[PDB]
Amino acid sequence: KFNKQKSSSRRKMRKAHFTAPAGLRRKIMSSKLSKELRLKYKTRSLPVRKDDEVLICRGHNHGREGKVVKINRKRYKIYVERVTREKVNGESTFIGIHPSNVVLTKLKVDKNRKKILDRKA
Amino acid sequence: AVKLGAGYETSAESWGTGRAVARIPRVPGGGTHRAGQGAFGNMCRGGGMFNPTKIWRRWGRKVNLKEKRYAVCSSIAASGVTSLVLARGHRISHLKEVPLVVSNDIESLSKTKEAVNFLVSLGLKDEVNRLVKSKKIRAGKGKMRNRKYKIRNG
Amino acid sequence: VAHNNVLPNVHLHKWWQRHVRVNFSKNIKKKKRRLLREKRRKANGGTPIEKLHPIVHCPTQRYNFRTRLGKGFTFEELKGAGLTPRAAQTIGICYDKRRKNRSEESLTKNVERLLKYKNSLVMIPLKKNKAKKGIGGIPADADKNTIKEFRNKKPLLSIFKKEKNTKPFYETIEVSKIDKEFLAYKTLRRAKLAERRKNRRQQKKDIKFKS
Amino acid sequence: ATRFKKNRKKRGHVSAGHGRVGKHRKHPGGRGKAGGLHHMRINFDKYHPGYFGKVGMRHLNLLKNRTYCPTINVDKLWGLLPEEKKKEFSENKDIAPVIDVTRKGYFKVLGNGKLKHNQPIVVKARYFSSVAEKKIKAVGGQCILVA
RNA sequence: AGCACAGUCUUAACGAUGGAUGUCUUGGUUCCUACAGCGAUGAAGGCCGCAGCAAAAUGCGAUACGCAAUGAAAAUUGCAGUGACUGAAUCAUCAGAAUGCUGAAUGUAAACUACACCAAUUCCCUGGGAAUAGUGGUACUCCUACAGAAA
RNA sequence: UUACCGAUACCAAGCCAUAAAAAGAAGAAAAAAUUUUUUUUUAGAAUCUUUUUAUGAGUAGAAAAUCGUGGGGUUUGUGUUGAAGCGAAAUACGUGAGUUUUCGUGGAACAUCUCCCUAGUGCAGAUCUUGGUGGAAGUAGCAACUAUUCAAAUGAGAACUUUGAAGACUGAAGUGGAGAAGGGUUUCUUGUCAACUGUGAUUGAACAAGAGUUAGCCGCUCCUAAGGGAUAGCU
RNA sequence: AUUUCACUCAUAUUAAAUAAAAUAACUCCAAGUGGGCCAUUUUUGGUAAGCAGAACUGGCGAUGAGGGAUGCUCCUAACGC
RNA sequence: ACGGACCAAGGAGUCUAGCAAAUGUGCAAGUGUAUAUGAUUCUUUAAACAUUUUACGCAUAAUUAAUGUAAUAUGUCUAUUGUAGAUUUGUGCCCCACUUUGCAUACAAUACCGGUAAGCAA
RNA sequence: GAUGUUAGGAGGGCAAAUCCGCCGAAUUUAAGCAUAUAAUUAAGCGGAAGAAAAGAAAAUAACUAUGAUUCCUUUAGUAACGGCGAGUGAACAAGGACCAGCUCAAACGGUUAAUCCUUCGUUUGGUGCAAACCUUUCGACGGAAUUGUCGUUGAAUUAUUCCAUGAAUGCCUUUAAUUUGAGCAAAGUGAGCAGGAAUGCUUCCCCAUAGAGGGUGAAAGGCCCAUAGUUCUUUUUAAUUUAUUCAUUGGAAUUUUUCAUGUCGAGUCGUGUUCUUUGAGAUUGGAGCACUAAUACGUGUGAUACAUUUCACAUAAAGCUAAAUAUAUGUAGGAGACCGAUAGCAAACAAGUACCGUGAGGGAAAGAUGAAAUAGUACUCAGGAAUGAGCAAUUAAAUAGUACCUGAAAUCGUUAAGAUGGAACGGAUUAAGAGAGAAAACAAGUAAAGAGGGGAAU
Repeated sequence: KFNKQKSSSRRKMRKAHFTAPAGLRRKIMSSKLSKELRLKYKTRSLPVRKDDEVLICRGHNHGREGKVVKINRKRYKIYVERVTREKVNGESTFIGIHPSNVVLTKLKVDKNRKKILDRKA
Repeated sequence: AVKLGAGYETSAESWGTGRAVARIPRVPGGGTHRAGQGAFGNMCRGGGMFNPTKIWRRWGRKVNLKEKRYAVCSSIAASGVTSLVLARGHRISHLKEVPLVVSNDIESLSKTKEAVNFLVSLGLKDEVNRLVKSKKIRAGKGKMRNRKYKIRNG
Repeated sequence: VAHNNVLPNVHLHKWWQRHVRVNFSKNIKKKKRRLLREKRRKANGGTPIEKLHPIVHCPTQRYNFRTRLGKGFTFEELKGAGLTPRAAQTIGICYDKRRKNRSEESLTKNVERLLKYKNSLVMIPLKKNKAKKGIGGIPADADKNTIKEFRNKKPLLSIFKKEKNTKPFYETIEVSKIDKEFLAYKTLRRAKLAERRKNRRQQKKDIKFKS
Repeated sequence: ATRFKKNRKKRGHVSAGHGRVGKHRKHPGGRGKAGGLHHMRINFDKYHPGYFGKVGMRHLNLLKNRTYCPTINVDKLWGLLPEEKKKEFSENKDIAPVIDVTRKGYFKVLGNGKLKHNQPIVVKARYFSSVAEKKIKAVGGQCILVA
């Protein structure tokens, strides 16, 4: 608002959102975390990753849970283990859920995550 | 304003007597749909408007300073009569006096929660309600020109 | 043309759209130069950014009575103030070598103005708390405590500004003290009639003085 | 302001208010002041008589500051000083106002009007009119020449 | 199981053709602000190439849709394969490295991948082994110093 | 000599508008039931209200009052329980531009007449511009180069693909070989028919995937001509 | 000749008649127009012309309605529903 | 007589400069704050706000080619004179005739200012 | 002089919106047209910067005078120019923005070129990991230069303060500003309805120094990015830790006695003539040719040619200079009472692309399924195949099936109804049919039963 350096123009930031590079799309991938995680980590929202576990609270499957299996920042979508949808041809695929429609409940650690959690701390 | 050379940036060929076609200029050449088409003009496709908009239009106006202070005084006086402010659109049926004045402690504290609380306690709960639910997307073409919402004044 | 109208003379017969310009950026540049001068004044270190100018009469007969800021004081004005110009440019004093003081009133109206400006000088040390007496008529320098106690008051800009001149239009005299017999119109006519021969006389006077 | 224009009220009238036989041609009588002395001569003689020709010498460069001379009449002399000053001047016969019109911006004093009878006024003006002098001296004042 | 004459014209319902209307907009336009050159240390521009499957556009230059380094930080995926379980997958930054033939083009030419001359050159270990028809330089004008011949 | 017919003119009346005029800044009427209820109204907006009289063609032209459109402030609203738009319509309103509703379609926005501001603001034409579509019309026409026929194969399908037979032509200055400019893969093999091959087509110079051009002796490269560019100068 | 004082010439139908005579008078700004034609009467040139050129008035233009079968100009008559 | 086969969309008195008239608005012998200036104004803010006790524009005076000259005239804070004329005052709170005032304006009469003639002219 | 395949360097070309020179029209206006106007413009040639150019009076004024240039308001559509026709048209003063002034030419050092450059090695300390870069001066050599560089802007003679140092000692702290990059950043994913899916409607809570925007299956302050607000980091720039000494070495600047009244831009100014330019007019500037000066007591201006002569100002013919100023170019940001795919740039897209012309050049058309194709049509039947159909199939929807949002009109098909003797439509008036219609086009109230909704009464 008061910062005239950056713009509030509809097209100017719609272009930014739709052509953002993968690094900025990763930050856009952020989603709210549950109450227990909020108390535990003192934060409010983290980006998601492939070995993460999440609860969706919006859409046709607003009650299901499950760990995510794969994400891709081109379509701005994430996929959890047990939201498989049958296709016309006769095979199972994954429904895309926008990260804004889900809340996390668990997170994992690795040689990268052991430092991302220290960063967030 | 429109670009200065809008529509008129091509060749002026108007071979139009004996060709059994209108005397309007046509673009020259061949191999394209553009060749032979009606060139720049008031009525032609891609021919530029008849009076292109110019940046030297009288955008602003000179208002006499005396005019302006007269108008400011008149509006201040009009703000001090209950009927005029009621008719303008403010719901003030619950406030006591129309030239409303508050003590200088209004400036002291800086939480908008307590600001709206002071407003409702003074008796403008319905007014702030009108303000909060007057927010909605505006009609027409303006909402994609960074002019989305339309808000009632309070 | 038709009807009763002023005959047009609109000098608009050439390619004028190329020359038309509109000052959309008027207040923008006013702001930009405001901040430019504020930044300059903030950065220079408390010294005023204005420079003192002489208060001098306007030329011609249209503006005989008015006075305005001029381009620098004269060499004799600076000498009367006790400053060489070549060292008085240092204290924010404008100087020009083109003006000449043609009247004692012009001299004496700028001398005390220069003295008033000199009465406010506060010199600064250069060599890390090694204040000195100064050179070239510049006033003396002050030490640590002095600069620490003067560097934070209100600066004076009225002297820098054009000198307000109050001239008593409303004034009166005793009725018995009037020269009732004067003939102003006859005096003007006589002077205009006799202008040529007085020019003759001055011509012959100076021809005599050439000897 | 377009909706208030006269052309808008005759959108479907074909001729746009410019006649059906005469039509609206572009410059049917010439451009500018073309027809002076030839076919717009009647208009020129009826509305701008002395247009053609030239009279008088040439002032090669004017320098209007030389001849600049704002004027004031005698009947306005009592108007410059304020009402309180005028009141305190009119009552006492031993004191007379001295007005320097060059301060107000006037250089010559003309004698149009009427001066208040038997109030002396001293006037300091760069130039003076003969009848202005005569009125001032008759009323009992005196004219001061200044430069 | 049978019945309507046909054609032409009109009306209504549903369709066909067509792409108007309305609603959309990573586009344009105008104004304001700020910074401002590039090139023989080879510019702009033009060719020619470069991906596993690769035409164009975009990007890049034989290190060729990208190398190194720095920040973020694990995917590329159409299949393939590639990766950590962070200099590794991908973005962003981009200072190091590299930057084909040309082009002011500048050894001579040009609808030539032609022809010269001078150092034959370059790499390897820190005096011995190879590739080689294979690497650099050589325009015109001018400036400052140098040289050896002249009247 | 009578009667009759016969105007948007004339006469009487009603209504609209224009002009003018007369006047104007707050109290109960009736009906239906049966004292009591019910029914309607009970008014006062000055460019306004009531009433009265006269008048009413109109090109060029001029004015006023209205009706719409994009956008902007103010006010206050409609939208997924379907907005805009669109087709048909309405015991609908106006005198009329138009306004408002119904049904269907539509699937995401829309209006503000409270008042005002703003303009790229209203189409039947301009041999208007762009795009789309007609009657003409299954019509004109598919006419140079003498000429084709039988049988078979392939194929879903054969007058115009292939094979064999026949009859013929180019015919010594050839639809024959090599030719250069120009073209640039049209060349070859295999496969294939959405479009093209103005008829058909399984063919093809079309489409698709691969492949194909080998020089000391053939040419360029070398020389010089008509000539071109450049150097020295000189303008 | 001017001015001032007297008197007074219908002014209660109006210094003759009649008059939807103030729908007047004046000023400003401005559009269109500035090719005309026809009819009666008069008339010039011409053999004459639906010819050329003029005067008065009225029409057509700019205007329909009833009639003259028909007709831009003739007769009646001009126009809100 | 010319344009028009049909339909959809687009399609033409506008913008700026300068002048006048008309009307509205504000102030008024003044009026306009020009460029600029300051301000804890500074998404909105490129607009609003303000101008330490003679800038200029137009008007307030005209006339003459021009040196230049420049509007009753000091008898008096009654401010030129007529004929009509709006309004006001009474006498015979509303009809009438007489005086009382005399807006605007029209038609004139006068003076006075600039210029030109004519007379005089130190 | 020539020459270098000598050593070290530069110029060339691209790019132009603003800027600096040259060259240079015509269309047009004058209602014709020739001077004039267009225009000192368009086109052409050349040359730089972030600004350029102009700039320090051979100025203006005539006044109580001003004091480089540039730009803004005004002078002013004025003075003036002009078939005095059409038209053209300054300057001074004034109010402001900005404001910095300077050095070459002669004097003197001749009891010492006191100057300048090249090359080759050493060191004086430093911020960078590094690469590099800022500073460092002992020199030596080679030259250039007296056909003139530097010192000096007078010199010597008295009276005061500065400017550097080498070395050692102690010292790199702390506030404001400005600025880049980084992080942190409140409140609901509560019922319920209708939903394919809320961000919608009711209803219950809040946060706001955040109710700017964008995204999320529909309209979100409380779902996400973020936006308010803050915390570090970065460049410098105002204030701010620390001076002490030893030392002679030099220089400078301010003020008293004398000289000497010096120097001061030559084929230049100026004049004549011709052309051009200008408002400049018995010539405003420039240019060509001819003639060709004076020496400060001069000559140059003072807007009418000339002679004689006063006054005022300035001191040409050499040069540098930041500011305020302009930017239809490029790049990067931010906005709008702008356009919403025949509009807006020619180009919302694979656009200066496809394509056309030998060439210079000319130059388009073309956006939209769906929330999600990580839902793009599976299966069966008939067909050679295209395709069509389904009792089958994704979706909320397939008459959203890729010529895919909506889907007008022109034009055409089907079905139904009606009319039909060389036009068809139409105006006015009904009549017959076929559609749709109850809001005036009858029935308020009354008593009962059945479902509800409210208001008052505790």
